[PDB]
Amino acid sequence: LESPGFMVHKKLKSMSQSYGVMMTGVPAEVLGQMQAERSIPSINKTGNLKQQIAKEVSKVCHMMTEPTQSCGQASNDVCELLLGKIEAEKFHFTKYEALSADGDNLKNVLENTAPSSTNLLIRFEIDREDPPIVLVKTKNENFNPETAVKNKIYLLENKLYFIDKMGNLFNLGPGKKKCTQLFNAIGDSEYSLCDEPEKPEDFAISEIVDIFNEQKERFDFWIGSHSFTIYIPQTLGESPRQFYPYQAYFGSHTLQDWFVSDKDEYLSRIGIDKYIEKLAVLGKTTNTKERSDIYAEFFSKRGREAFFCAHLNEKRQPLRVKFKITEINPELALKNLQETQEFIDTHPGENPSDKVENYRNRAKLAMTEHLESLLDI
Repeated sequence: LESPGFMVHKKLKSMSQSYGVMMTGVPAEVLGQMQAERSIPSINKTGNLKQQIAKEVSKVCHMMTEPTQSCGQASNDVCELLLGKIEAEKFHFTKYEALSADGDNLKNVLENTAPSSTNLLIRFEIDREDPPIVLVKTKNENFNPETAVKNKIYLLENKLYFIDKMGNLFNLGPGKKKCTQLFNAIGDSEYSLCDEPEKPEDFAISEIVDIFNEQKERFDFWIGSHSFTIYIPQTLGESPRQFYPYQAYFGSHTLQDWFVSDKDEYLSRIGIDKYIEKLAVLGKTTNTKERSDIYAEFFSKRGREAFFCAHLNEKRQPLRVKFKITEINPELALKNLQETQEFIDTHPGENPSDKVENYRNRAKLAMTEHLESLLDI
């Protein structure tokens, strides 16, 4: 006997293992048309249209068969199944809460809920602190704020700008005489913002770093790094409470790969408390080795834990762990899972893999035709 809440997990996992991308419930023709519209800006109207259409369809079709599911898309898919559209939107505008340094605030919410009578969905976001590291000196001409590389400081003859991660332009304060003074004290080669100054150039770069650091408050250097959810279904009786983490990782594995690999069950055995503690260590530590190892253990494709964050992929920047939590109505979630299953059942195909191939073919056809129509082929 399994609680309805657990059946939500069992059906979600099984369906994802079998049907992969069809999980979204988006009709193949809609998906293909969205891919076509996404490709349109890449197609130069002056050029060979038939050729570029064939190239864009091939790119997208390659990606269908590669791990190109973002972690946020997987989380949004889990939230919509379990919550339904209206409540998942509400959940999206709920504010994230920062995990306390030991994860007490999260554990407390779990201890304040009865394992028998509640079904919990937690959504996590991991941010990394990514301040600028390079100063670019440039003339006013050839400096265009719309096209310039984000997350850098730019020194002009008359201005000192910081473009942040969003491409927002921040004037850092100095007047024209201060900037023209700084412009001339530096040489001809981008320059580092991270390194006892001796050359007159070293003192001007050091000035710009001080100017920048004074107003750190104006800026947000944190950037989303990873996203995942955890589902904690209601238990039966005195059965111990169990969690399951769900995720995709763009470029490494999809949510289907996750579930096929059973890493959700593998991490589940760690226990929700020991899992929260390690998340808290991940956000609190200053140790790169410890940061990389926890990150790889929790978030890598199964079997790559030893090198996912090794060498160049070391997590050398401070991380931050945020969460939001809601309750789940299992019968609503089961209704949504069943509606998605009926959507899947309508695709021709004897095996799940046949239906996925049917879906992909239909998306490709729909993209080709929409791209031809839009470009008038």
